[PDB]
Amino acid sequence: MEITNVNEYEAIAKQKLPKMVYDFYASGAEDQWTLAENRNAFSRILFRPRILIDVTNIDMTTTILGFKISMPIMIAPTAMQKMAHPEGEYATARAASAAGTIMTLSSWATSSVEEVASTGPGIRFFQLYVYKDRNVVAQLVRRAERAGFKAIALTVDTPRLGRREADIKNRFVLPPFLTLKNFEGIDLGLSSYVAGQIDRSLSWKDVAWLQTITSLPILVKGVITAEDARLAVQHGAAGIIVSNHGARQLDYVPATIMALEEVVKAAQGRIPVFLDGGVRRGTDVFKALALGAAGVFIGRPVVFSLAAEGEAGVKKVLQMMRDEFELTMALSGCRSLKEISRSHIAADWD
Amino acid sequence: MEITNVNEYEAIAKQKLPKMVYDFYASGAEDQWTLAENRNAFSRILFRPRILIDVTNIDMTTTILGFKISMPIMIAPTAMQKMAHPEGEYATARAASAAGTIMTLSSWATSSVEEVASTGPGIRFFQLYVYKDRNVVAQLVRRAERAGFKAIALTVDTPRLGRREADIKNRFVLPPFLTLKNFEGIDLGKGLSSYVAGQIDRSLSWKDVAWLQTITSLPILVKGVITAEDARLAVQHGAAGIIVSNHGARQLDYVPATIMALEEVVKAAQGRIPVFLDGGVRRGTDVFKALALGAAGVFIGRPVVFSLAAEGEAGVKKVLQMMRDEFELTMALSGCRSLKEISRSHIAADWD
Ligand SMILES: Cc1cc2nc3c(=O)[nH]c(=O)nc-3n(C[C@H](O)[C@H](O)[C@H](O)COP(=O)(O)O)c2cc1C
Repeated sequence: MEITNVNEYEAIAKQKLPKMVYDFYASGAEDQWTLAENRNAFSRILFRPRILIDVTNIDMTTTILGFKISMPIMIAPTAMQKMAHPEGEYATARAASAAGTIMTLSSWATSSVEEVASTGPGIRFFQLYVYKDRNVVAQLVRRAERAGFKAIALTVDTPRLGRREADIKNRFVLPPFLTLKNFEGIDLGLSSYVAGQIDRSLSWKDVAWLQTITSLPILVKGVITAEDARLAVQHGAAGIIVSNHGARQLDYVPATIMALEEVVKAAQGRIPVFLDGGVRRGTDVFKALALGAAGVFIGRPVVFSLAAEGEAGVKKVLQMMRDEFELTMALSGCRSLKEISRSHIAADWD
Repeated sequence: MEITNVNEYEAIAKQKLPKMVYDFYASGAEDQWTLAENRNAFSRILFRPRILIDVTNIDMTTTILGFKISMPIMIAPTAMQKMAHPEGEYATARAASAAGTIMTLSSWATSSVEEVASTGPGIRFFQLYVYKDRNVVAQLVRRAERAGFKAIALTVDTPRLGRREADIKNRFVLPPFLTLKNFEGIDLGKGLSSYVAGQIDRSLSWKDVAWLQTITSLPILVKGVITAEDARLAVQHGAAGIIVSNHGARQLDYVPATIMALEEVVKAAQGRIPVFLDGGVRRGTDVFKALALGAAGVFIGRPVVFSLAAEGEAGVKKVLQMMRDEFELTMALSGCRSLKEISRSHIAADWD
């Protein structure tokens, strides 16, 4: 018994919630292509432990944009799960302290910006989108603040949505007793309005154009090819993370991996590098974490455990990686990310 | 050698600011009749001491909306006060914070809600300013999220805004460099200074008042009342706290003085919710009165700006200790040990 295997939640799930509905969380838009390698490329790349490492003091817990987090296994902009909950989403809140790190969510993530965090003194990372005008966007500046909802990040990839006809192929709408609780009281109603943001304003013309607008940081997400990404660096925001909707948006997109050093090279340091690929067993997250990482990005993973174990639920998960990967860390020795290296990780591709 | 008069400032900080600045802060609607009827108004309420009592200790200490604002005087949301010392809004939050009260800022702010809050730990409110299309509002309202602006001073008296002469002769040049970083620049999607002078909804109603509620909690106040027809109306429509006002006598003139118009506004909504009048108030002598009429706590405007503009974070920091250190004479000499023992039982007022 007990919770050991990460995808132990995967069976249970089948018989824990509605399909139509869950079809919003984990679901790969397009050809099931990118969710495969996402659980298979680091499952591909190996590591050869460094030998006889004396240990006393270890850095699992680390200084990032200030703070020394135990496990920076930060999330990623989430979405639509109140029909996957009783007492709330202050779970992933009370978690970013228990299983402390970067809490990141979305506006579809139907929680009240102030309410979820009703458990603690930490910072926060908002889900953006270049919403179909600026009465829709721009105003994100007007929310996710320093002394509050800390850092920003403009989604430099999406201006339409990945069509995975799971829920799409049936009768879905949404829980009556809900809306997009974040966007709610708007220039609405809160039925269709919010979707009408889909427009291809794919330019930096409205990116650095915004830095003179916000005082808040901007980990502009979605940067899977330094080949316009050098430009996502030549022009841009901050901590620029490669991200393919979490193994989708266009299932056939390569896993967020390959762009790892291909962008950490066409950007390096500067305004940071990251990757959004699925990393369930507390090793997988480690892989990319060496070859091109700073925190430990997620979102939906906690979505089984966000869906079936409450506040705690998600907390343990990050531990499923903080315990897990620290095992790794101290196992093959290394006690900080600087001593962490490439030729120790037995990567197939170099 | 040190000089004390809580407005001896007005005139010094008058010579410190460019015409436009002083007049932007020192105006009133057209004839400005109610400007002096904002001060010579409290003079029509005669005191009424009680004597031979224990005054070793007193008590300014409050709790407005479940908030102990250190002392009963608060700050009212003045527009760009960064023009009047490039810091303003920013150093007012820190000033009040050290002063333990509220630092209330408007949407017409120089420093944004992102920007000011870096000042750190302390109680503060933010004035809502509903606009034509409510997508930008909706997001501003939820900006002061679990950052903490506690309430929202929704300003019900500013659809078409008051005709303060001055401005439109010495045509108010919104200082090229300097910006209203609270929106700073929005647009739908196809500007600053006149974006803000490019947005608002002249049809704000108790139906919009409805909507605002499903987009938040943050105790929605009623800013801009001087009658009891919109007072009982104010409890009729779910809320707490009122911000009875004239708008620094900036929206409409010849409309009663906050103090004078007060009795009917408090007396109307009884025990439902507490009222706070932000206007006229420049001494604890006269501050006392408001609290006597039934307005549990009061905000402050102009007096707070002719201080930053005058002398930095020390400016307002006397505007508050001079103010606070003036309610400990008033409460003392009238026989009171704290707010509990005040009330208009304890006085006399001209009209009556
Ligand atoms: C420069 C200036 C701009 C103002 N703009 C606003 C505003 O944006 N909205 C609002 O409700 N109050 C505004 N106020 C008025 C106050 O919030 C407050 O009612 C007033 O200044 C208190 O009057 P007193 O100055 O005699 O204390 C303005 C006042 C001044 C001095």
